[PDB]
Amino acid sequence: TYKFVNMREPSMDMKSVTDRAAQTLLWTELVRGLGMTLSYLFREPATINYPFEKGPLSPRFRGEHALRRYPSGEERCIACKLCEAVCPAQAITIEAEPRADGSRRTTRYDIDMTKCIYCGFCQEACPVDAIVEGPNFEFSTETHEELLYNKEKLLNNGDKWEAEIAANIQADYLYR
Amino acid sequence: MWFEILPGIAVMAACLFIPGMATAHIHKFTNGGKEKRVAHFSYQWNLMERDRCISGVNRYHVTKGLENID
Amino acid sequence: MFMINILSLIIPILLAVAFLTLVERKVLGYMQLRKGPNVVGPYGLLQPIADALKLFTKEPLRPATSSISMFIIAPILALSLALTMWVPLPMPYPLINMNLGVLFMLAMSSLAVYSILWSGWASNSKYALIGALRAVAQTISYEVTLAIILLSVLLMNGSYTLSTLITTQEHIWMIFTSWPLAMMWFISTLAETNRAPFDLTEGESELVSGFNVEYAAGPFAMFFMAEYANIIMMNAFTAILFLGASHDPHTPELYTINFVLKTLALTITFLWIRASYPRFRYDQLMHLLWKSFLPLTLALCMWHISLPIMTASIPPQS
Amino acid sequence: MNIMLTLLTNVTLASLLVLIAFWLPQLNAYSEKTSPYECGFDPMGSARLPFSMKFFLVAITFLLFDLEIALLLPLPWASQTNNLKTMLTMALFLLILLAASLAYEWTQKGLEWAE
Amino acid sequence: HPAAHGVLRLVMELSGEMVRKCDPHIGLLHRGTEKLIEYKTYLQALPYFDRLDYVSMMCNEQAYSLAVEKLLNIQPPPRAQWIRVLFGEITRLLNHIMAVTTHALDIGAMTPFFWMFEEREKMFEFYERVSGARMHAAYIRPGGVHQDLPLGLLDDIYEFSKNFSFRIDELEEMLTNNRIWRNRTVDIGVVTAEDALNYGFSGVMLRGSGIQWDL
Amino acid sequence: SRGEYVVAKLDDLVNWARRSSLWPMTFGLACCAVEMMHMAAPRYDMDRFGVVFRASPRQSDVMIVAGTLTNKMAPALRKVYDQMPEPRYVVSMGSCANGGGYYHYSYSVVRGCDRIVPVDIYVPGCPPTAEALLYGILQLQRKIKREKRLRIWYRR
Amino acid sequence: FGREDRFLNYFASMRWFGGVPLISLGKETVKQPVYIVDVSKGIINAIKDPDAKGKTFAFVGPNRYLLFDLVQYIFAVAYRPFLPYPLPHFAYRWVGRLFEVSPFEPWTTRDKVERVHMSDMTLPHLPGLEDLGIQATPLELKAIEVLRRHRTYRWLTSEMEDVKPAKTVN
Amino acid sequence: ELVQVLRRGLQQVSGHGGLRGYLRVLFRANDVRVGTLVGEDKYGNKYYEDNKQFFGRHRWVIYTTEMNGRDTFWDVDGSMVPPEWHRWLHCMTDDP
Ligand SMILES: COC1=C(OC)C(=O)C(C/C=C(\C)CC/C=C(\C)CC/C=C(\C)CC/C=C(\C)CC/C=C(\C)CC/C=C(\C)CC/C=C(\C)CC/C=C(/C)CC/C=C(\C)CCC=C(C)C)=C(C)C1=O
Ligand SMILES: CCCCCCCCCCCCCCCCCC(=O)OC[C@H](COP(=O)([O-])OCC[N+](C)(C)C)OC(=O)CCCCCCCCCCCCCCCCC
Ligand SMILES: CCCCCCCCCCCCCCCCCC(=O)OC[C@H](COP(=O)([O-])OCC[N+](C)(C)C)OC(=O)CCCCCCCCCCCCCCCCC
Ligand SMILES: CCCCCCCCCCCCCCCCCC(=O)OC[C@H](COP(=O)([O-])OCC[N+](C)(C)C)OC(=O)CCCCCCCCCCCCCCCCC
Ligand SMILES: CCCCCCCCCCCCCCCCCC(=O)OC[C@H](COP(=O)([O-])OCC[N+](C)(C)C)OC(=O)CCCCCCCCCCCCCCCCC
Ligand SMILES: CCCCCCCCCCCCCCCCC[C@@H](O)O[C@H](CO[C@H](O)CCCCCCCCCCCCCCC)COP(=O)(O)OCC[N+](C)(C)C
Ligand SMILES: CCCCCCCCCCCCCCCCC[C@@H](O)O[C@H](CO[C@H](O)CCCCCCCCCCCCCCC)COP(=O)(O)OCC[N+](C)(C)C
Ligand SMILES: CCCCCCCC/C=C/CCCCCCCC(=O)OC[C@H](COP(=O)(O)OCCN)OC(=O)CCCCCCC/C=C/CCCCCCCC
Ligand SMILES: CCCCCCCC/C=C\CCCCCCCC(=O)O[C@H](COC(=O)CCCCCCC/C=C/CCCCCCCC)COP(=O)(O)OCCN
Ligand SMILES: CN(C)C(=N)NC(=N)N
Ligand code: SF4
Ligand code: SF4
Ligand code: SF4
Repeated sequence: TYKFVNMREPSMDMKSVTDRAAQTLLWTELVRGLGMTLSYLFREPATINYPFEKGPLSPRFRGEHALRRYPSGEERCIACKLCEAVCPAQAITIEAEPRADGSRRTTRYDIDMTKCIYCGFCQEACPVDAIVEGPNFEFSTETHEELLYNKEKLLNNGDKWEAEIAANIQADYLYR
Repeated sequence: MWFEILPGIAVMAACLFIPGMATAHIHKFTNGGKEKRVAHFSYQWNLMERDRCISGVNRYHVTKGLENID
Repeated sequence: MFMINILSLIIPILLAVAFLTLVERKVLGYMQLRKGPNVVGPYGLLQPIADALKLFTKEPLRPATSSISMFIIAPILALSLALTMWVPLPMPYPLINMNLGVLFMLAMSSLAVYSILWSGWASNSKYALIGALRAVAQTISYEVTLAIILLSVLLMNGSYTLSTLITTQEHIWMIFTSWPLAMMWFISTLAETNRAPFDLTEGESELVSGFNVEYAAGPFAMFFMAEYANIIMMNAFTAILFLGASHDPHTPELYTINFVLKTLALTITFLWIRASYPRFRYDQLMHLLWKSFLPLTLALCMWHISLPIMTASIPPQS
Repeated sequence: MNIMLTLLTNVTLASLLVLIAFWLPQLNAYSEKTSPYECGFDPMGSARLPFSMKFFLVAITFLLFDLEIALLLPLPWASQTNNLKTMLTMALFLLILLAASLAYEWTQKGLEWAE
Repeated sequence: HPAAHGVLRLVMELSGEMVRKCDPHIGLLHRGTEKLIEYKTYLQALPYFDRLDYVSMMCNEQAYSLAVEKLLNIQPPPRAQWIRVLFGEITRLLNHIMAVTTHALDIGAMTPFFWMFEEREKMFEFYERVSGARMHAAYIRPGGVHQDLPLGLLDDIYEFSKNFSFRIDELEEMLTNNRIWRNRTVDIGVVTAEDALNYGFSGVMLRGSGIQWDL
Repeated sequence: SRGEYVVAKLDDLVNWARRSSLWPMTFGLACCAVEMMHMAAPRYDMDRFGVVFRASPRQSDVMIVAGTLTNKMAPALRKVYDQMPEPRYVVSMGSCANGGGYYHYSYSVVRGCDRIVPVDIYVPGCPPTAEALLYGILQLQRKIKREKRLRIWYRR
Repeated sequence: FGREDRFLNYFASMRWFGGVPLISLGKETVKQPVYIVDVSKGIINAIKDPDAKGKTFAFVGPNRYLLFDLVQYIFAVAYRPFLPYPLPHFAYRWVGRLFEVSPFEPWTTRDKVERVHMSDMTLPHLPGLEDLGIQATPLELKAIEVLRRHRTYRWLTSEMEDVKPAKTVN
Repeated sequence: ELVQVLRRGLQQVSGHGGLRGYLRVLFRANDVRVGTLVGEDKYGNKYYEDNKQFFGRHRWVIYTTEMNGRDTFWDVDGSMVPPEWHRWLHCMTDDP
């Protein structure tokens, strides 16, 4: 079905004509708009007091990346390159080799945060929950080179944010 | 809330008080504590000139009366 | 002592202009559900000072194609006339008591038009030229209507002296006498000061900053100060002309307080209108004044010529 | 005298503000910074080329009506005359002729901008 | 230019202020999305569709998902389809708020922009709760949707939808019967139905011309 | 020393005004400009901090490069940057301005606006949230606070 | 000489002080300026040249000009009215001493006046840009880059070949 | 009533520990609201809650005046919050 948005004709009785003439000569709808703006003036503003107040976020939020560890301290990443394969933006670079104890571990794990589109495919494709997109979003830098993270930086991020990362993954892992 | 607009309006009002009050005070200061004489016409100007002449101090606002006629 | 009086008239006006900028930002913020400046100082009280310092410590550039002499003169003319418009205003005592205080206002406003035209032309850019010509059309329409409305209302007064306006409004308000002329006068003052819905000389949506697109740093701040001083001065003139405060010769501070309160009310109404309405098209602005205001203005001028005669209420000449 | 002093004070203050603006800050000028502004691209033509005015007739009518209001301005003093009937007749005559001019132009389409 | 949406170069011939011709110059935001999509796979090409019309993001995602599912010969489940339709309508509300308020801002009104953008902020919160991204969700995918809704989302969407008609009413109080708005918008850019159909217009363009068509 | 103290106080005054009155140019290229609108919106009111959008580059202090810079747009971006009078700052917002972004390996895109203009702050994200952009603006303000132009000049 | 140089801008900014003061009217000074891009290219090639390790080069332009001819050409390219007048050396030194009291960057100094009056030496024994593989760019090809900024709007769009080259002293 | 509003303002003045504390919070936080103290971290940041305020403004933080080795009396970042209070403040959970 459909409806007409503008198809009505005004009534031509003398009362209606006088009302329209009064609206023309006395700016009734203009004063009505003034009243609406005044009502908003006396309402309460919706502004939060940043940086002392922060907007709501969810466990699913995708912010800065991090590399996680098992409770033993061992790295979760096994250098399987599934994140590198799935990355839409080709922002992950990975190189691996057997460790001194024979483990399958990475020697290079880079993420270009200026190429990353923060889509979260890498943490969907990770089979061991190693790479995650943490809750941090305030990490703007002063030089471009500081945004080209490497393995040491990502492990530092994981160590700094592990508590919150663990809590978010616990909250949201039953939807996955 | 909306009452945080008031201090700016208060400052602007305080700024707008200064010109008029200053003009009134300076008018009374330079005219012997009285209103500055309005001379919109030649008659009023001639009255001011005569007041200057009779004062003896070359100031129209120094008013003289019966103690001066006798 | 007169130089001290001139300074006492100038400096408070500039301070009021800065805090009018702050007040407009905060009023618009609260009408738009925001807060406006509240970080720079207590309730954003140092915001105008920060902006003024930034503008006058920034670099001003002269465009390679500009005519430098009239590029510089235009802000000087604008600010000088903005400061000059205040000298005949009685609050309750004018700095300069003129027999024809109203014609002086009209002449100085018509002169202050040319700052926009010369800044737009001397800038030598297409957007500046478009803003200048929008100013030409706007001045055409508002000028004719303003002159007729002032003639009628001052015809209810008896002369062109603003102190005589105070004496006339001793008992009631000219707005109670002549509210239709009051409405048309308010709209014409909006068009004259280039305020929304008539901010067409500097229309950000159509032109990138209009006539002062090429102005930077200090010379831009001078245009801003001139515009806001004109806003306050026109609201002060409207308050004196239509909302007459009571005057006590022995305590003139009461008139000053009443005058300031009425002026602030009208200025905040200007800000309210800017928040509330869209922008006109300048051809529609020309058609509004000529085809709607001018006929009613001429009819009301005839009515207000005839009314004192037919009722034997002709005001005294002095 | 006082008005001359006031005008001198205002002009001097504005000129001092311009002088401070153009001499206090650090200046760096080069041909790209001082180029004319046209939204990021170069202007095709010149800003000094003729710019058609679609309201050329309204401007001439404005000249004539401006001098009409110049005629009308001395009315407040004209109301103090003993010949009130003659004064009222001539005032209404001028206003009616102004209305007639407006009506003639409006009906003959002088108020419509050129296309 | 404020009214050029950032990357439009309109080369206009003006006689005074009358427009003699409009010569749009586009390509200032041409990236090569189609070439890149050729180089990506079907899952890797979905965010490209997120970033095409960055005001109706789940709508672009839905179009891509419908196409890929049609070629794959599969069917999304009913709950996935209902989530898709619900978020398509939420996205339509977001887009229409943006369109109307930006149009009014170009005309000269700004307070409706601010009010309806607070509403847009709440709908962004819904997006972020389902997806983790405020605008580029990448949530609707070929085969259904990526994840399921959290356990308060429907109640919060109900609250928002319950309180939104008043916002539309306040927006209409400032524009619909405003004589300045009507002078600016009435009899401007009139397009006939035959011209719309030949030129290939779709949506509100056709429906304003009077054509009874909706996909 | 007296002169050292005076120049320190003077540049503190000059830096305070510049950091407290920031006037970005209205310059948005792509989806990142919607998050800039939401920073302007009531929830994170930017005008509260003293940050006001101006249309003319001559009256702008900050350029927020928000969106993908293409080869057909790079001359225009450089032109408006040049027409900004000094002191002037650049904040590159989002992946497309920081580096290539999703469009890094493309024939039509400039891999970072820092190839065209000097960038002062880099805000990462696709798009950065309004809070992230606000954090970048405050970081820019703190960077302005550390400028010592008069202190360098006095010892120069 | 280049866009940000002192040389052409020093001579072209003297239009503010009425005429152009020249010592001996600039008839006793011979100068061959060099282009900034040639200088930088030579500096780069000296790094890459393995047989320039412990050497001394002289970077000079192709053409030698008298100072009067050079300044007259500068003003012709800038389209400014050239009104040169003689100024005795002691008076010019006094003027230069006046301008060097500036706390900021001075407009001119006494040593600047001495360097301007001094003729450029001829050192045929030292290697040069040709020896580093650089063909020196004549001033007549790059002067309009620097001096077009100093033109007025009346003359901004004038082309490069519109001004006849100055007389050289070779 | 205006009297109630003024009394609540005076309570806010007295709720921060004298006029000096009120001015300090006004100048370094631009707000003078008073809420219950949820807790305090090891760096000195204090965390307050007020459920009567609308969502978004019901939790806030007063940053410390010295974190690590930086004098943070005026320059306060949004990144000064440790991750647990970061989660609490951004409302990813209801449990402090
Ligand atoms: C490009 O796409 C995009 C869009 O699409 C275009 C968008 O929409 C958006 C989203 C953005 C929006 C929707 C923004 C739209 C919002 C609006 C249109 C409304 C917002 C409000 C404004 C724009 C208002 C702007 C106002 C401004 C900037 C004014 C600020 C300027 C000033 C304050 C400077 C002028 C004032 C001055 C110079 C003050 C001077 C005062 C003096 C000199 C007085 C002092 C005088 C003296 C003599 C000093 C001495 C005094 C003494 C000694 C007295 C002291 C004595 C004592 C006793 C104290 C985005 C992100 C986008 O990307
Ligand atoms: C010492 C000062 C030296 C510099 C002076 C510079 C003056 C420049 C303007 C000259 C013309 C105006 C003054 C004329 C002489 C005084 C007239 C007089 O006595 O008036 C009394 C009259 C008195 O008003 P009255 O009408 O009530 O007079 C009758 C009542 N009695 C007789 C009792 C006084 O003043 C006026 O009427 C005011 C009229 C002012 C008209 C000004 C016109 C020119 C405006 C130029 C604006 C320039 C702006 C700056 C531009 C800068 C650009 C870079
Ligand atoms: C079609 C409708 C036409 C309506 C026409 C009237 C529009 C009036 C618009 C008023 C705008 C005011 C803006 C500034 C506010 C300042 C506030 C302030 O200081 O107020 C204190 C001020 C007091 O300061 P005051 O001294 O200025 O007031 C008296 C001024 N005298 C006596 C010198 C004229 O006003 C009052 O308290 C009284 C105001 C009215 C004074 C006039 C006499 C009484 C008239 C009564 C009959 C009214 C009939 C119409 C009523 C209904 C109209 C719809
Ligand atoms: C509000 C309206 C009226 C406004 C009036 C003025 C408001 C501001 C007052 C404080 C200004 C403080 C000085 C800022 C100067 C500009 C900074 C600058 O260019 O720095 C870069 C330059 C850097 O120089 P440099 O030599 O290092 O740089 C060489 C060039 N580059 C950059 C290419 C390497 O600073 C200077 O040159 C310093 C000059 C001296 C600074 C102090 C002198 C002014 C003192 C002002 C006192 C107040 C009274 C006089 C002023 C007028 C008011 C009456
Ligand atoms: C023209 C106006 C006259 C009336 C003035 C009334 C008072 C004005 C009060 C406002 C002052 C505004 C300036 C504020 C900034 C303060 C710094 C300043 O002014 O710096 C200026 C300039 C600054 O040079 P600058 O151009 O490098 O400054 C840029 C600004 N800084 C660096 C501060 C950021 O200072 C000087 O010039 C002083 C150094 C010595 C110069 C000696 C010049 C000699 C005279 C000139 C002509 C010589 C040839 C004559 C030929 C014919 C002879 C017969
Ligand atoms: C009828 C009565 C006359 C009325 C006249 C009206 C004039 C109004 C003038 C403006 C008044 C309002 C502005 C001042 C309010 C804020 C003052 C104070 O709260 O601000 C403090 C700062 O004080 C300001 O400096 C006060 C400035 C007052 C002078 C400016 C107002 C007039 C503008 C033009 C002045 C020109 C002359 C220059 C005078 C210095 C900030 O506190 P804090 O966060 O802790 O700063 C610490 C930083 N430290 C540690 C480095 C110091
Ligand atoms: C309009 C006419 C003006 C004419 C010119 C007169 C100028 C009048 C002087 C104006 C002074 C304004 C003072 C500003 C007070 C600064 C407020 C305080 O907050 O600043 C702190 C200190 O700032 C600087 O350290 C000092 C700036 C002010 C001191 C300037 C020097 C003293 C001014 C006197 C002039 C100098 C002359 C000295 C002798 C030559 C830093 O705080 P900030 O980080 O931002 O706030 C962030 C917001 N938070 C808190 C919520 C996070
Ligand atoms: C005073 C006017 C007479 C002067 C005659 C001079 C020579 C003729 C040159 C023309 C000048 C006057 C032209 C005015 C009328 C021309 C316009 C016209 O034709 O129509 C008038 C137009 C009618 O509308 P439509 O034609 O239907 O168009 C609408 C279509 N939908 O409206 C009018 O009638 C306005 C006419 C003038 C308005 C003033 C009326 C004057 C009445 C007062 C009496 C004047 C007596 C003068 C002495 C005054 C003593 C107090
Ligand atoms: C006893 C006999 C007495 C004889 C006198 C009788 C007169 C009383 C009755 C007549 C009075 C009529 C009022 C006169 C003003 C009418 C102006 C007008 O023409 O109305 C509008 C024009 O006015 C406007 O449109 C206003 C646009 C700008 C509005 C933006 C600001 C207005 C909102 C602020 C309210 C202003 C309040 C004024 C306060 C004044 C304080 C001093 C008509 O134009 P259109 O609708 O476009 O159609 C005409 C062609 N079809
Ligand atoms: C730049 N963008 C994305 C806009 N929507 N711009 C606009 N002026 N409406
Ligand atoms: S979030 Fe997406 S673009 Fe970023 S590294 Fe992970 S897969 Fe690549
Ligand atoms: S998908 Fe996970 S385990 Fe595999 S290489 Fe990437 S981060 Fe390592
Ligand atoms: S970084 Fe992401 S959100 Fe920003 S312009 Fe590029 S694609 Fe759009």
